[PDB]
Amino acid sequence: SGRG
Amino acid sequence: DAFVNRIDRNIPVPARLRHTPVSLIEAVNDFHYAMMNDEERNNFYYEVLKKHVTPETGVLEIGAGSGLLSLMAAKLGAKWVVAVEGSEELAKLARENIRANNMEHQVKVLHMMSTELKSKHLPEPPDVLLSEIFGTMMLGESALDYVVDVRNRLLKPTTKIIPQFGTQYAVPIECDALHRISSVSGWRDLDLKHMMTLQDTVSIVFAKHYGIRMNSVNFRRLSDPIELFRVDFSSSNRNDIPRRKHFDVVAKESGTAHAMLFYWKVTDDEFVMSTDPEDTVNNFPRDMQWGQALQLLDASNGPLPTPVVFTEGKNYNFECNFSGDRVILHMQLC
Amino acid sequence: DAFVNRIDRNIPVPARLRHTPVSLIEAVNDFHYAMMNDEERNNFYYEVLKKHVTPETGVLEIGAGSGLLSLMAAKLGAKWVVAVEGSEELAKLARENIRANNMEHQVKVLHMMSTELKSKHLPEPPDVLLSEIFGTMMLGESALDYVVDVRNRLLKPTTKIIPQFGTQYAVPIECDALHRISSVSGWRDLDLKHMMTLQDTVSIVFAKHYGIRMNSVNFRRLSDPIELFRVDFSSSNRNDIPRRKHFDVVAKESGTAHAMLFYWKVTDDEFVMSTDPEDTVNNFPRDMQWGQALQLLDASNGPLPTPVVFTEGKNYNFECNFSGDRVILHMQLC
Ligand SMILES: Nc1ncnc2c1ncn2[C@@H]1O[C@H](CSCC[C@H](N)C(=O)O)[C@@H](O)[C@H]1O
Ligand SMILES: Nc1ncnc2c1ncn2[C@@H]1O[C@H](CSCC[C@H](N)C(=O)O)[C@@H](O)[C@H]1O
Repeated sequence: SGRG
Repeated sequence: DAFVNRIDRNIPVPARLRHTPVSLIEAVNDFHYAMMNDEERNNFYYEVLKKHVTPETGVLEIGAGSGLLSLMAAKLGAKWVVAVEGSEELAKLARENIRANNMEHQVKVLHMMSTELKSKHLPEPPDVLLSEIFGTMMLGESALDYVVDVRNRLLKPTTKIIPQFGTQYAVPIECDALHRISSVSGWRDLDLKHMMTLQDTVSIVFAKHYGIRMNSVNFRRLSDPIELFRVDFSSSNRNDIPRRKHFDVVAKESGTAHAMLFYWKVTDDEFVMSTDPEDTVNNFPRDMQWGQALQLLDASNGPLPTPVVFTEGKNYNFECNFSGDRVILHMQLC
Repeated sequence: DAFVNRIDRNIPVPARLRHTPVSLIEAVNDFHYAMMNDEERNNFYYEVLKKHVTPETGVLEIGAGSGLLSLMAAKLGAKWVVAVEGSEELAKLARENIRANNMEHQVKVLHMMSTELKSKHLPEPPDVLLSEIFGTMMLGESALDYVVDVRNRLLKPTTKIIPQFGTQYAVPIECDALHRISSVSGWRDLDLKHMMTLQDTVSIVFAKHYGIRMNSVNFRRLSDPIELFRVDFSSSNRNDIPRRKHFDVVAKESGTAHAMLFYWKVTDDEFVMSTDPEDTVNNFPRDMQWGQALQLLDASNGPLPTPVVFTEGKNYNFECNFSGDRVILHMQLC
């Protein structure tokens, strides 16, 4: 779900 | 953890997919395509690199991925470019892209993490360090820690680090759409409020994970932006960010602060890369790859969560607690 | 496994969340709130129940959750209601809601899976069996399996099962927004084509996971809807659905079939519960809790994926392969  | 071993046997899997790690497939298909199609992110890197790359300058890139940024430095006439990439498959694919662009004599891709990179792997210290390993939280992929490791060991005092500055922000928001899918009261006369005992007012959650794009829904910012911290990638390190900070926020609007919204801005000279929803309105890919982060707000620690309510002009104190590695944080009304 | 055990020491966790399993917190915060605020879904169950619940009727529900549907049966005046909930903490919360609505005399909640439910746990066989355990894929949470097991063991010949019918649909779509975040060409004169090797044209992915709401983006349907299968919950069995089916699809439009879109319809009498985007334009919470599912389409099995391109009036043959439990499927152009 996107970044990290 | 091969993709084909994670799939029911009755379902066909094409050869190109069979043996690649399932986690790689997942990551690539979640954000890599969006990232590569963020034209403004690509333009940011190109324009900053254009100011520093001469035929005499060596370039080291951390985290090659598709090799795009490495290709840019070579396109700009760099003396040499070394890119490192932890994923074995992505490293293969980056070399294929390099050959497809006829820059095989200019760019070397090394399969390893940047921590394993040693001075013997480069012709000499690089004139430019290049990276794009920002998360939805700016430091969410440990960008500063990796840049710091390289900076301590392989660079020289004249090395240009791109990008140079980053700032992480928070702002309390009212957002009915978010509220609608993160809370419940009841249906008609039927009370369901005890489901609220489990409301997650601790975790940082990316807006994408809620299936929401902030630009697309109505939300009110209830104060001026709060600067959580600022970093200079050529001199800061993670311990420069205090484990606990306090912020005094004056309410500029009245309403319920359902959540804290988090976004950031990265700059180098005059150029800016921002994830503020107000800046990404016509950048769908950026919202899909970075988006913004959210944390639901609880006013106290009762058996049920308490809404944080703002009255315009009042001061509200938040305590910001960071994790040890500064990747995760939490904001609590005091 | 407790929430507090996965969180950095420096981040405060309220007592209400501390011991609860991180899987419960995640599921509840991701889907349960949206689910309970799906007002049309609640109305659907109330109106169907209203046709069958009398002061004489006993009601069994599978999957209590917050207790909402069991509370509805009680409100309509059921003689007795038993609900089973597999999560221990959710079971406790349902009991709390039941008390808050003064219905402790009518609704009992048992902590266990429906497969462990035995006739000794009930006053008598129920006149009504009730469940809402549908996924984004209709059968994605094993709805048919759990109902069948109960149907084999605990019911009587005149038991009404709610809801009665379900139909799973698929339709090929062109969607530029989806294409922009699921594929790459390059940036300016830099070719990145080889990243396409990892395009996941196998998995069923929820629209929500792509960060997109089908209602909010432009997409074209390229043929009439395809009925994958239909079920009658009072007589169908898993093996009624073949391990493999073929569908001959006629292109009603010319265009690129970027993906197969999957949605379903559940009915009982005149009442309908649909996840077709057209039917959820004004139902945000449904789109967040169920939404639709997508599968990216590859034409062949070469080193890079090949676009499926539809010419109007022509027909295209798809092989549908289902997993053993029918939870998963895959559409492949032949
Ligand atoms: N410390 C590190 N050393 C080597 N590779 C890293 C790394 N940290 C992250 N990566 C890899 O670097 C990539 C970052 S995302 C790719 C960005 C790339 N500059 C592009 O624009 O295409 C990921 O593929 C990840 O696998
Ligand atoms: N076979 C089964 N036996 C017992 N509980 C089940 C089950 N299958 C799913 N569940 C539980 O049932 C819940 C389904 S969510 C539906 C909740 C409730 N029926 C409502 O309408 O609001 C989940 O909490 C899950 O824990």
